[PDB]
Parts: sequence; C-alpha cells; structure tokens
Amino acid sequence: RLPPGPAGAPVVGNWLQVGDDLNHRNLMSLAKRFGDIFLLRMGVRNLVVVSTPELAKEVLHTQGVEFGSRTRNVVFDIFTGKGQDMVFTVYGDHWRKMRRIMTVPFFTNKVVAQNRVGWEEEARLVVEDVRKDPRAAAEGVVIRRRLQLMMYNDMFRIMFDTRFESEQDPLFNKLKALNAERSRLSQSFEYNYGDFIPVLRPFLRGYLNRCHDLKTRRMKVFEDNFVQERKKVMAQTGEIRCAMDHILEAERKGEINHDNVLYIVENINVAAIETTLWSIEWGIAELVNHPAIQSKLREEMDSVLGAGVPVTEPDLERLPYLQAIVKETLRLRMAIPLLVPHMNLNDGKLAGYDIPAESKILVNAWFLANDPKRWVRPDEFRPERFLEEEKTVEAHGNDFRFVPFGVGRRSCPGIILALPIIGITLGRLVQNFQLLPPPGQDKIDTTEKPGQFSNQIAKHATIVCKPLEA
Ligand code: HEM
Repeated sequence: RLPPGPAGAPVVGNWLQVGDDLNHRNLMSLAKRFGDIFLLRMGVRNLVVVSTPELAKEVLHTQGVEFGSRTRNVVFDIFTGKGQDMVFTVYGDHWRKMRRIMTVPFFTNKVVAQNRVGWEEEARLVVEDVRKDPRAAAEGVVIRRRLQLMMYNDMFRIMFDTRFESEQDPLFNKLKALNAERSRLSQSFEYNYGDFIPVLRPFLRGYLNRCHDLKTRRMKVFEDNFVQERKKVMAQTGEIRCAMDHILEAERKGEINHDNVLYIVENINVAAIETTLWSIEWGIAELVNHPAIQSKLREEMDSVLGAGVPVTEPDLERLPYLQAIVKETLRLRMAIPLLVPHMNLNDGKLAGYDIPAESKILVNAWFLANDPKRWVRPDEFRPERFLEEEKTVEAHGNDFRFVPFGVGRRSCPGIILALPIIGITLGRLVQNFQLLPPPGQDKIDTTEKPGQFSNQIAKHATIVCKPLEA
C-alpha cells in the first residue's frame, strides 16, 4: 500500500537514521536499496522520493494537478504568508491567478526582447571589470562574486528597470545580506525538530521571531527602495515600464493585494538570482577543466558571428554548441537537483502505492539526468551528446530524463530568461578570456556540495581570466 522504505522508529521516524541532509546523492543510495519510489518519515512528515522518468512524468504531468501543490512548514509560512506568494502556494485559484498575472510582465518573448540588451551589457561589464582586475590574469578571481552583481542587475532591470552600480553599492550589499538571511533561515536544519515533532513547536518561538524580523526588514527594503519608486514613476510617467509596474497595476485593479505584490518580489529574489548563478559558475568551472570544449566554443562564435563580434541573445539559436554546453551544464551539474517539493492535497497514488495527503514529493531530477542506465556515460561533461544521441532533448523537459526546469503546470516559467542569460554570459566570457585554473593547479576543484535545495560547487571557483590579446 505505502511505498517501501526503511522502517522508522517512534516519534523520530527515519530522522535519526538518515539525518538532516537529504540530497540527490544519499537519496540515490536509498533508491538503490528500496527502488524507484520510497518513503521516509521525518518525524510526522511523509517524504516520497521518485527516481525514474516514468514517475517524474506521473508527478509532473499525468497527475500534475493531484501533485501540483507545494509543501510548507512554520518557517516558509512566515516568509510566504502561508502561500500568498507564487512558488509556495498550493494548487488552486490563487496559484492560477498569480501564474497568469506574472506571464506578460516576466515570462514572454517580448520580455526577452525588451531586456536582452541589458543582459548583454551586464555581461560585458563583467568582462570589463574582470579584464581590469590585476588578480584575474595572475592568481585568478572568485568570479561568481562579480557574476552575482550581474544576476542582480539582470533581474532588477526586469523587475524595476534599475541596477546596482558596483559590488560596493550600499543598497546592493544590504539587499544581498537580507536575501542571504532569508534563505539561510528557511534552509537551516536547526528548526527541523519543531517541524518533525510538532508538539515542540513552542520552542521555535525565538527562531520564528527571527524569521518575522527578517521578513520585516526585507519587505521594508523592497517597499522603500523599489516598490514605492515605481508607484511614483508610474504616476508621473503615467505608464507601465517594467515588470513590477504590471504587478502594481494588477493591485490597482483589485486583482491582488499589496502583500501579493511583495511576495512576488520575495519569490523572484530567491528563485531567479543565485539559482542562475550556480549554473553559470558550474559552466565556467567545466569549461576551465575541458579546454578542448572551451576552444571549440570560442571557434563556433568566431565562425558564426565573426571575430570580435559580441554574442547577443538572437545569436543563441545559431550557436548550437553554446546551447549544448548550457544544457550539459544543467544536466551534469544540475544545481536545483531535487526541483522544488511537490505535494498532494488529497490521498493519491504513485506506481500503485498509496500516498498520504500532504506528503512531500521529491523528484530526483539530478539522478534522472545522470542515470548510467539511461544516458551514454553521463559522468562525462560532453556537450556533444546534445548534438548527437540526445540531439532532440531540450531543457524544457520534452524528455523526462532531463527536467532541470520541471515539466507541466508547476514548471519553471523563468526558463525563458535563464537560458539566454546563461548562454550570453558564458559566451561573452569565452569570447574575451582564456578560462584557466590558478597557477598551482591543473583543474578547478569541481567537488559537489549537494543539499536538499541546491547542488553548488562546494568551493567557489577561483578562475584565471587571461585576456585573449594578452
Ligand atoms: C538556471 C536557472 C533556473 C533553474 C534551473 C530553475 C528551475 C526551477 C525548477 C526546477 C522549478 C520547480 C519545478 C517543479 O516544481 O517541478 C522552478 C520554479 C520556479 N521558477 Fe525557476 N529556475 C531557474 C531560474 C528562474 C528565474 C530566472 C525565474 C524568474 C525570473 C524563476 C522563477 C520560477 C518560479 C516563479 C517558479 C515557481 C513556479 C510555480 O510553482 O508555479 N526561475 N524553477
């Protein structure tokens, strides 16, 4: 009836057997013991993990409604207003409304066309700042730091038609720290006792007070420094000139309330910025460690675009090797490796097993994308696979082995923004630098740090960026 799994113990369930760190690696090991679908009890919380494309199809597509909700806990409830946001809402009319209101301002080809030259410039500014850093060509630079500013500027250009001038900008650093604390508080293991053993919830008072205050400070910065300016600019310009203008217009029309507006901002800041950065950083690391692939990419852009001609968004469709490098980075180095948790509001069935209502459903998407029984040597960083035996497999999940952006109703709408940003950024870097390891090393250390939320390079990479002219 229930899926197989390790026998639990009273009130702790499997918590003390498996620990707090549930990631795509040790969930693979459990799948090796218990099969394509297995159950864990984290105290009172049911967790179901599926590890086949067939089961991903069931969770994401065939029963996409039945399993189309999100799990929450007392911490995420504070930050999302108990699902008054977009990401962490259950499936229903609220989610439909939010998803619809966000489509025109954020997630169309027109949004891409209106923002691509900003993305292209922010990428060029990364190159210029690294190009002038004396360390970059010598011991190397931790390039994700400058790329972080690029991601902030790309996303705040879309949201508010604004950017941050430098890594030293006070507002940029204030916002960065609030976003970091927002995610640290929601991803910390230290509140698990009160979620898994709910009778202990009173002892979380202090932790939850900390979450309240963080939300207060973070929403205040969103409001004071970005949202209120748009109301002012909207009134004086009389028009709708950025994504969040559309959102505020929906509030003015009475379709949403101001809390919904701020939760959209809250969502984009945790869903879009560091997430894209992880893939860019991973791709840089693998390009350093695969010089032949790096040179082949550089040759593609020179051949297709011409020498010295910068890559732009409309060029990506005629740079299939660049696109394949991006897909292979999302495959081998999938940085959101368990997607986002799904949840069934009502009792359901998967693979014939009964799934209790409100179970947390995890798709091990990294494993789907790296299963040696379903891919040709997935351990290799081989972008050519997406030009050869995988040449029809795309990032939007037409093949249920490769679902880095999900599939179906709860799939990532930001795919339309992430893919061009990654491609432009990697292309621009390779057009201007030889990407090399630091002098004392032959390779970038690509050891994973797998967690329930992200699969980041464990050590932020120090990259030597040697100008091609040097
Ligand atoms: C490489 C970068 C990114 C990756 C790999 C990624 C991946 C994902 C995944 C796996 C999900 C959940 C799929 C599921 O629940 O089955 C998701 C959801 C979401 N993503 Fe992204 N994403 C990226 C960038 C972005 C960006 C740039 C934005 C917005 C500008 C964004 C906005 C969202 C939103 C709003 C959701 C929630 C969708 C819903 O629950 O209805 N993402 N993303």
